[PDB]
Amino acid sequence: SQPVAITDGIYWVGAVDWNIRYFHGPAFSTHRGTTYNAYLIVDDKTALVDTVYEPFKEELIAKLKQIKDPVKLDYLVVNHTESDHAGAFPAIMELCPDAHVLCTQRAFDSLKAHYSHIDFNYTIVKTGTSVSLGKRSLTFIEAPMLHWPDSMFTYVPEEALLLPNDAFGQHIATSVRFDDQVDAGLIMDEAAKYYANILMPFSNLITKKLDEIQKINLAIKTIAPSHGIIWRKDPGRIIEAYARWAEGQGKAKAVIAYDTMWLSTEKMAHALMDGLVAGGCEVKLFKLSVSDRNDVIKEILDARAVLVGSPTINNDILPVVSPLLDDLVGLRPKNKVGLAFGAYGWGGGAQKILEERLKAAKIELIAEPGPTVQWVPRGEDLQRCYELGRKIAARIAD
Amino acid sequence: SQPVAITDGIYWVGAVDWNIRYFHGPAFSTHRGTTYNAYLIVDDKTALVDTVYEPFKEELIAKLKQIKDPVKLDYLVVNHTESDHAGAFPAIMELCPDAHVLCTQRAFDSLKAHYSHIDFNYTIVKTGTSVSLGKRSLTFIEAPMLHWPDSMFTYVPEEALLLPNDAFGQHIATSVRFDDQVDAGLIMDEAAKYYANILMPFSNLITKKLDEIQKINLAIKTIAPSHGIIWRKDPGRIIEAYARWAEGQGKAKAVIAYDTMWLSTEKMAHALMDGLVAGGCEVKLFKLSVSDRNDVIKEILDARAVLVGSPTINNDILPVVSPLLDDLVGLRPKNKVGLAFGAYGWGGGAQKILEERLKAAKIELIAEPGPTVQWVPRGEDLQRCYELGRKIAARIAD
Ligand SMILES: Cc1cc2nc3c(=O)[nH]c(=O)nc-3n(C[C@H](O)[C@H](O)[C@H](O)COP(=O)(O)O)c2cc1C
Ligand SMILES: Cc1cc2nc3c(=O)[nH]c(=O)nc-3n(C[C@H](O)[C@H](O)[C@H](O)COP(=O)(O)O)c2cc1C
Ligand SMILES: [Zn+2]
Ligand SMILES: [Zn+2]
Ligand SMILES: [Zn+2]
Ligand SMILES: [Zn+2]
Ligand SMILES: [Zn+2]
Ligand SMILES: [Zn+2]
Ligand SMILES: [Zn+2]
Ligand SMILES: [Zn+2]
Repeated sequence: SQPVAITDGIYWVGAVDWNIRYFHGPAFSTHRGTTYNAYLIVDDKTALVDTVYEPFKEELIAKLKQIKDPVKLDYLVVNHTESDHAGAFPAIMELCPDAHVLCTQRAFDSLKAHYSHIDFNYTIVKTGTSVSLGKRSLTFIEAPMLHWPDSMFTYVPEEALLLPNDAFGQHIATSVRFDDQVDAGLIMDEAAKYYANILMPFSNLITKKLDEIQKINLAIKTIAPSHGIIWRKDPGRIIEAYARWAEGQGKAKAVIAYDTMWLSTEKMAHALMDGLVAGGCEVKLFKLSVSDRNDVIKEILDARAVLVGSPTINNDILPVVSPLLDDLVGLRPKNKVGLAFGAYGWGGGAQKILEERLKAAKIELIAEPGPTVQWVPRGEDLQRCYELGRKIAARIAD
Repeated sequence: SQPVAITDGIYWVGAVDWNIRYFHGPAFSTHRGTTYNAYLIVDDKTALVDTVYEPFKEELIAKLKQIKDPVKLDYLVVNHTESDHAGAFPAIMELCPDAHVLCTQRAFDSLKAHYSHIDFNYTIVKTGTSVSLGKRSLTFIEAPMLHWPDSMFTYVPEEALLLPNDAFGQHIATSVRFDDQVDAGLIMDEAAKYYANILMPFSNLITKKLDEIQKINLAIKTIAPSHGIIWRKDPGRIIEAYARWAEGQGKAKAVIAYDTMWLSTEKMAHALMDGLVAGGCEVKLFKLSVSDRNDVIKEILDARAVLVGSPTINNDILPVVSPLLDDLVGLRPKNKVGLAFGAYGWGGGAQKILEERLKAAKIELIAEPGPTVQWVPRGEDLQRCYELGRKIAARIAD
């Protein structure tokens, strides 16, 4: 209910969404909810950075009024037009029709598309343009595809405060607002789940953007994302983390995702695992119909190997395995080795689909025609799987 | 615990599985459990038709012993070798090593593969062969791919009793054993869910098999499947039902499955529905992340149209939609008209994948380049969808 000061004149005025469990419709699971962060910069001219998910507009406005009641608002920065950030746009614009919109070109187009019965003063911004608010100013950095075509970061030079919007965020609901009030390991784990399921496809753009910011030699003292905790005590950790994850070097770890109807594919999954562990590799084993797809993807971010298994039903793969595959193809895991495996009763069929989808995900198969068994595995079948796991381990080496 | 008499000398000695909720691993959902039916025919020579899911072997044996204890068993018929029917094979074989196995060739192969440290006296049966037990006898009917390559039905002429194994079964747990002790509508609905998720791919084989049984002019007074209730009062209903379902004529019904992240694809789904209802069609609308895939498939059995929608995320379809698509490709719905639809933000990508998978399922698209919208639908976009639903309705005619 109460706004939170990041520093004098700069306040957090977002909303905490405790009960949300799924974001992007079904796409992302938020075991602990999330927050919609919006920032108010007070000065000779006051600016509001981003808004809030429509169902929480009241909270935004209520918090704005607690800072100054007849909400002033000279500028309204729109870093991103998804809906969790621009949903309260109409309400804000209705509250301050004179507010001046600062956004990218693609942003402006999206804004007219999603709302379009709303007129407003504006100025298309580009990397480098800067508006003054008086004592402080806000300069912009375009971030195309750093999630969306309209993405962009807002920087406040006078404070060395970066407002990346989605980048560097984590989906987690807390009544506490800063990284120094939360467990280091838990918040970094949420940050990894976030990156892995949303930013993985743009890892190359992440490094480029990190370098650009590196060259310009931007002084970042605090990072305030649009979701989750604000990195005020140690922005370096999250920046180094993004660099490591975007580089994609990985860790001597392997993730095995699979499912079975009668356990054969499972026994193969187990043999593969034993080989991988014997080869000195950490293994995470996921039976898909009982695991969370987003938690599996999070593990794959650091993995150097991805093994996916499934029996064949009606000449196709088991439907529970489909989500993970179509999700990998779209997420485009970087620098990963893989293997497909599974049982069958007569003609087979799942192995081709598995390898097809794994290659479409640009995952290099450690073996054309991966392990396959008819009905049940026998001693040598499991031995071969064990050797294969040992082979993958040798390659993931480290 | 107690065996149940179907008629003197013929007993049900299966097991009821009340707490099972997922069969075939993740594949089939059993909201109300299931049963594993096994039958004991007592005569000069006693025969046991099928066994039970391994975890319930003790129930089988306990029931056998209540009929006659030293378990006699001269013949052991194995109509099907999946594990829910042949899992207690070892235990039975160890209880009566002299038991004579009567099965198909493919069955025999499967049996040696799944067990193979178990020897037994046997005789490969073919359609028409018949063994005598004394007063009664059992004749066999091969039923390749009527689920499995090894499938076959067992017929007892003296009683006009058919023991189809999986065919005509329903996954439902009850303490009551016969169709006349259960609600006609509820049991027929379970039977439909069963057929749609398992037998749909073999509808052509179903009618051929039904005709062969028709020509031979077999007298069927009772049908005892390997799962669910025994059709003792009205086998005709279930046989007529299978005929109608296998035919695939359908009903003037349309099923719309989809999901969204921000509601645009949903608004399209709605428009399409209004057109279909206006055109005099019954509609079932399923938001996939909140519906049971097996229940959706069940509705498609009767439907003449299948509309699938999805936005595009990372140039791909939404992962929750993948299961239904890979499941339709394998199930091969017969004589269905379809359409793919969905929103997108810039490049799109889901529409291609949807149409590709829909065609792979041999579902005739009522429009290559199905309804697609960028960002949000506008008045004419919804009008167009409405017209399309109107068009499909016209074709689904009736
Ligand atoms: C409903 C059902 C459908 C099946 N369809 C096929 C099929 O089209 N092709 C095949 O080669 N095997 C098929 N099978 C056999 C399985 O692939 C085989 O039993 C395998 O051993 C099971 O693997 P799992 O123990 O890892 O679950 C099918 C089995 C079931 C129960
Ligand atoms: C994480 C995320 C990833 C996206 N990826 C793409 C993409 O690759 N291509 C595209 O054309 N649109 C993409 N979009 C935009 C959606 O397809 C678009 O917003 C659509 O309107 C959402 O449909 P809906 O309202 O039915 O959920 C993406 C949106 C989100 C939130
Ligand atoms: Zn409050
Ligand atoms: Zn509201
Ligand atoms: Zn106007
Ligand atoms: Zn082990
Ligand atoms: Zn009992
Ligand atoms: Zn047991
Ligand atoms: Zn042995
Ligand atoms: Zn309506």
